[PDB]
Amino acid sequence: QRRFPDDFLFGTATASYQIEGAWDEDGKGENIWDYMVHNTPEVIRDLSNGDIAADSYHNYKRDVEMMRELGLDAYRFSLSWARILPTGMANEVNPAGIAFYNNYIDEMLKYNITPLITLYHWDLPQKLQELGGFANPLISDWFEDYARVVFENFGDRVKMFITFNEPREICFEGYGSATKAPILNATAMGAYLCAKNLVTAHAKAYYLYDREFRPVQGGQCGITISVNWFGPATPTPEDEMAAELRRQGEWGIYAHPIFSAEGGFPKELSDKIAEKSAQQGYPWSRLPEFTEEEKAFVRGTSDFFGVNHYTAFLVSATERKGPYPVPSLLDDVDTGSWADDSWLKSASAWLTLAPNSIHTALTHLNNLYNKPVFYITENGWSTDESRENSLIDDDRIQYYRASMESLLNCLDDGINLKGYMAWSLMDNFEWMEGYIERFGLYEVDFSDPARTRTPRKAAFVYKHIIKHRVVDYEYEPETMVMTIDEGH
Amino acid sequence: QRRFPDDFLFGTATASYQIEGAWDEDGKGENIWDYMVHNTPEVIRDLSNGDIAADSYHNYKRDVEMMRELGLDAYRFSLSWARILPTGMANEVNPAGIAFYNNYIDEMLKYNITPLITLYHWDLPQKLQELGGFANPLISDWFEDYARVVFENFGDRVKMFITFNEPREICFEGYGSATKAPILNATAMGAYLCAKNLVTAHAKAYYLYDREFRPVQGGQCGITISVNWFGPATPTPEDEMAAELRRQGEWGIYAHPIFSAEGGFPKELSDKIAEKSAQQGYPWSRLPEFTEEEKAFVRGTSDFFGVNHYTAFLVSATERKGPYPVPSLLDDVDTGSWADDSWLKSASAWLTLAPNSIHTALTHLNNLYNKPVFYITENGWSTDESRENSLIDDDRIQYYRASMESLLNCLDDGINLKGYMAWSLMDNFEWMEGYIERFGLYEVDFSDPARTRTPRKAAFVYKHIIKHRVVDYEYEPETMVMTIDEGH
Ligand SMILES: *[C@@H]1O[C@H](CO)[C@@H](O[C@@H]2O[C@H](CO)[C@@H](O)[C@H](O)[C@H]2NC(C)=O)[C@H](O)[C@H]1NC(C)=O
Ligand SMILES: *[C@@H]1O[C@H](CO)[C@@H](O[C@@H]2O[C@H](CO)[C@@H](O)[C@H](O)[C@H]2NC(C)=O)[C@H](O)[C@H]1NC(C)=O
Repeated sequence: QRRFPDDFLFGTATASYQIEGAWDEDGKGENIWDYMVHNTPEVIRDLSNGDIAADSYHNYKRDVEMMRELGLDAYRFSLSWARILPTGMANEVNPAGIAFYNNYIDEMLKYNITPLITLYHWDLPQKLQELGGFANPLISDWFEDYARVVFENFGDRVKMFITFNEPREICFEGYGSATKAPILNATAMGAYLCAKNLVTAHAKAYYLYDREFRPVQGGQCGITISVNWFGPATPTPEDEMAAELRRQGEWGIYAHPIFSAEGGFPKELSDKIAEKSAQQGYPWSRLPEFTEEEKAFVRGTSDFFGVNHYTAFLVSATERKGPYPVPSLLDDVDTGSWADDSWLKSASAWLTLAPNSIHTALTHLNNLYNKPVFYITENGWSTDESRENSLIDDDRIQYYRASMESLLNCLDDGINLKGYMAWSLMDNFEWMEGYIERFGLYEVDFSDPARTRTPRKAAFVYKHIIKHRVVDYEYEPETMVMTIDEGH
Repeated sequence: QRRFPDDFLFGTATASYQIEGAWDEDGKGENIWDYMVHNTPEVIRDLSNGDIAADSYHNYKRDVEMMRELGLDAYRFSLSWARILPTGMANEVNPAGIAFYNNYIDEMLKYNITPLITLYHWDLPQKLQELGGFANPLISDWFEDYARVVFENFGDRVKMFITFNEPREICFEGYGSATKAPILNATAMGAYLCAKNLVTAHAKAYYLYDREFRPVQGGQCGITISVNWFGPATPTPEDEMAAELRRQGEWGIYAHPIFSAEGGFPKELSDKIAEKSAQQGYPWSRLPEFTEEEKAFVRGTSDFFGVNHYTAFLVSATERKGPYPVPSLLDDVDTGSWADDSWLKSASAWLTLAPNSIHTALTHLNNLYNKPVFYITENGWSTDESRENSLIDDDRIQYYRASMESLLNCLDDGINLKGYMAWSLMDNFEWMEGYIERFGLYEVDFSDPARTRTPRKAAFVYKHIIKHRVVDYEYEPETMVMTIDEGH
């Protein structure tokens, strides 16, 4: 039997806007999601919002009770910048926001669950957005100041910080298009400008931690990037090339500056954007090139490579290029992309069960970026909220076991992989998709004001994998009621 | 009797959004006023907008005919950034946009009227505002690119450029509160952030002009700043000190970096902000102090001091302090201000006929900033739309004649004043006041599709002053019909 080492960290992950609720309580400022869903509710598919969500603001002791039921080693959550600094700036630190996170953290440590904190998981204060947000290079400073408040208030107890979660979803989807707040839809340059400012913010936050808190606190600071596998649709030179560009456009622009030896943006995509910008009449490249000291400043600034990974894609230089805006990043990249029709489908169009996809992605990164320290910070499966017998999720179980096998392949290739976090502990507000797509190991009842969390079959399977450290394909729980085991 | 020398440039001024109309014609992009008024029309007192305005886009030939009738030496108008560059960036230069400004200009020159062009008079493309506008340091570079296009296209014929009209109205009113688009109301630091970015954009446009255009074109590049006189309410050290600080807050903040010997922001106001910011718990000052390199970059970057001046105010250290937001610019300044109640009142609350105010403001500047070249780029009087017999404007006559006397006092004092531009050639969209407050020498019928222009009595008085170069207090126009005197 292949076995997970005892020290391998199993957890789950959530994000503040998706679970907390209490959106205008105890002095919390308005964020870009609050702003969007209140002004244009129609952008959410089921017309719902995160005003209450899973109400973790009030129900955090139950959340920890659920982590214990699972036997988790660690839990990854995010901090709401506007709950902590309602104006966005560090002149006003909200003590109710700080008390809550201290309460949640302290509850975790009481039962020996390791906290992993993400500083930014998509909920910028609306007041900062008014000033340009991630399009404004001053975001580096605002973020540095926020990171100080976070490290000094929580760093005594929390030893693993993530600056940003999924830059692509921040930059491309939020600034370069209309699929995430703040739906700026600045297709020509938004994504690239955001990219540059975000990785510079990261770097500043990193040097702060390294300079002013690491010596006393002894933790680590990193970043998480979404790295799905993108491979060539046909084993052809032109599709090998298309896939390479697609990777650079999907995650290379964010990872390269931080994790490459030389720094800056990926070279191939950079030349193609430059060519495109000139043909289009811009007196410079829509992709701002790094100066040599900017490259130096940003590279080397991560203690680990956090990887959010779900799936795989086939990429074609010619086929099935859905009409993209011009100019735009996906037009710059110039490729079509899709799932193999045989791969198991979830309730989310982009999400399929691609066999061994974690191992494929990490092997590529491990060779490309000089064998860094890896954590899988998100991986999971969506099911439709309308499903009959929604607590019985054999498809989710299938997906988790396949991810586990792929994690075990990574370990027997000597990839320095230290942990896995399932997305998500419980159902939550799934951005533009609202409550239609459910990722929880625990189901939440969003009609019920107590927001009762009930374990799905897969919660028991994950519990079983964590405890036994192997995947037993014959395991099915006899009872669907959770207990906490001894020592947890 | 005193006399204006023959070389004195008499003209009038207008701004693009206030007169042009054609707000979405011929590829023109959305600007911040289009956006504000179409999304929240109620912010305009009379529920008006500039969709059509005086329709100068179509009526420009009649506009020039009106300059001829007045016998103007010169005409100051603004260029619409979004009409020229619909996306805000220099990739697409809108040909119908350029053609319109080339037609307007070539018509002025055909009848020997000198064009003075303002690059920015408050109509930022909405696409650039989405990225933060003047809150975003990258505005410097966007503006420089826009300026290149302006100097390239029009500098062969236009030898006088003004970068920005009235930085206070842009920054304080627009970003620091809710009285101008884009009504961001970022009271704590919006004004100060904008201030820094605007004087930096100015300086870049200036060095661009100086290096790449001036040697061939032989023109000048300047800025216009609103400098109303602010004097002490009582002859007291406390009210002297209050008046100085108020001057620094209203205009010094914008003028000092560009026009003083040392550069940077004014010292007294800066220490005051740093003190307030410290006791408000900010980790730095809300006024970003210039580095030594920044101070040298921005200082010395104007060929003349364009002055918008209308009136004067009395200032107290203790009395009549309106309710100011905390933090804010007026709260940092911490003064009360009001017009002397004995002065003649116009249809605008802020605007009174303060006797000899031009001379008082300019004398102060002349001594403060070492004898620069001055133009009065705006000066004028407001009357109510509803006024009975709106073509008879003896109060306007009084204002203008007092202004002429004040200019002659300046010339007699040896102040290097080169010209005067009356606001405005015609009635136009008066921002938040719509068409309620009328400033025109010519009245416009805004319910008429042809937007007929008809001269007020004041048009005949101004025409007389330009012809004979003296103020005749006994002169009263014979006719209400206007003609072009030969030689014009
Ligand atoms: C976001 O911006 C894009 C690009 O400006 C818009 O997409 C286009 O709009 C027209 C009209 O709908 C389409 O026919 C074109 O295919 C697109 N234009 C270009 C230049 O590629 C899109 O509509 C905007 N989205 C939202 C939600 O406002
Ligand atoms: C712009 O911001 C100002 C300053 O915050 C707002 O003025 C006040 O509004 C709040 C309401 O929460 C009051 O409690 C304060 O007392 C007000 N300040 C003053 C000086 O009276 C104002 O509401 C905002 N303007 C908008 C949104 O148009």
